[PDB]
This record gives sequence, C-alpha cells and structure tokens, in this order.
Amino acid sequence: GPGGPGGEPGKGGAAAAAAAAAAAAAAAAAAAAGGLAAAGGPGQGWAPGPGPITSIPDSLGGPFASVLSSLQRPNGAKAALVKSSMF
Repeated sequence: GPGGPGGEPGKGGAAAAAAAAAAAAAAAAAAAAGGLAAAGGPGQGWAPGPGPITSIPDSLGGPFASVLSSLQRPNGAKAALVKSSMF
C-alpha cells in the first residue's frame, strides 16, 4: 500500500488494460479471414442533410421572413376578349 491508512487508493491503470484487449481482439478478427478477402461496411442511414448549419434554428412553423416582393398585377381569370376584332 501507500504507507498505512489505505482504502480505495485509485492507482492501478485498469482502463489501460481494457483498451488493450479491444485492440488485441481486432488482430484475431483479421487472422480469422482465410482466402476470400471481404471487409464489409455499408454506409446507410444518418446521412448528411442538404446544407448543414452549425447553429440551425429549432423552429416549427411558418417561414417568418421579410420579403421585398409584393403583388402588382397577378393573373388569374377565365375570360377571353372577343371585342373590336379586325382580321
């Protein structure tokens, strides 16, 4: 121990040994492969959205934006002009 008064010192390095085992496992995984070489790793789901923003707003509703466009002479009618015809 440290000297006398012990009790859950902390020193050891268990986390280190853990990570080691993980890496070691990988080695065995590869060694297992025999003859035909095939890794495999399809990238589906969790794809990048159209124009990702670092600080995207979390609003759920209308656009809420000021536009410099207005209605001057909008079209929309069902009628023809058959008056004052000169072939």
